Amino acid sequence: VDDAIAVKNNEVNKQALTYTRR
Amino acid sequence: VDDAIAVKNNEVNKQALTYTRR
Amino acid sequence: VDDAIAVKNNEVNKQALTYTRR
Amino acid sequence: AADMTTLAGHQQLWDTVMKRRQKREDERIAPPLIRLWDGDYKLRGQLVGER
Amino acid sequence: TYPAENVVVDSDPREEQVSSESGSPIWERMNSVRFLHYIPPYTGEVTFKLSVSGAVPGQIATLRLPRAWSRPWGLE
Amino acid sequence: IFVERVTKLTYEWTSDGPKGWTITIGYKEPEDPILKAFELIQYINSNLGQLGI
Amino acid sequence: ASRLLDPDTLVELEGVNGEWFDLTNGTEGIYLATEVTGLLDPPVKATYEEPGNFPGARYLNHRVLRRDLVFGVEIL
Repeated sequence: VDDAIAVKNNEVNKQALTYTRR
Repeated sequence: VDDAIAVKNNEVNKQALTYTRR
Repeated sequence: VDDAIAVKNNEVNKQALTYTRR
Repeated sequence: AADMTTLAGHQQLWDTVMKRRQKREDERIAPPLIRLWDGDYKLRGQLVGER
Repeated sequence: TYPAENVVVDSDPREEQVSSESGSPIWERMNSVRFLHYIPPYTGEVTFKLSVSGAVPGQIATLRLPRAWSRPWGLE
Repeated sequence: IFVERVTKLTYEWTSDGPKGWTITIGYKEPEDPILKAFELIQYINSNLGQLGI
Repeated sequence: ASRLLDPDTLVELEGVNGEWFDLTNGTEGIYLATEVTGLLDPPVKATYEEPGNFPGARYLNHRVLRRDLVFGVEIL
């Protein structure tokens, strides 16, 4: 379901902040 | 399930044309 | 569902080795 | 302190260790203390009731 | 003229524990102190010792101990 | 017994209680390959900065 | 007391061309049949949230959904 891909997308977005900044 | 992942992949491949060229 | 995303993640990790050396 | 001369004190030692074992079990399932602070680090409050 | 700094204390850990009808931020001046303890199930007689300073005769504080049961019929 | 250092700790809590700890012992690449892409891009932006100096 | 229950209820359809049907008396040879769902109240979706690791749930919102009405017509 779309929601399961959306949940894992949101976790990867919060872990990408280890590696990037504005 | 694997069909929905294949659809999500085709949408990202299209949006990546904003940010890429040969 | 989560196991299918995990299988596809493992296959992408094996294919990324074409493009990377640690 | 338990008497190591007699079985009654060996049972007290065992029961003391089971009490310590149970107190660790309650600290497994306990949540962190969460606190929110502002710029300048003043405490606003402890957070409880998050999803 | 604002109303007096009359406070409601709710010891429930989820809500703002100390609040005033004046709108004063009385969560400051509490200096990290919180109410921590509940009245346990099947607690009988308790004496609550309050004390006050800077109050006049006829001022009333109150206590509520709201009784919430798992059932309509028993468990006492 | 294989011995190495704890490199990452993760704790998770939900309205069902704790999920416990994820421990990484020794040095491990991000399991999500997108996070391995972000890790290479962080190294590039650091090298790209010094090449500009 | 003794009483026949014979309600006053009249049901009519006006169609998209302005033609009319009496489904109670059947003067067009058409009658409403003995199965109706979706008269009376329309369906509602009620939404609640979990209050963290605590008893119960909290009300968020409610919404009236579309009225899905299922019925038959007897045609002589």
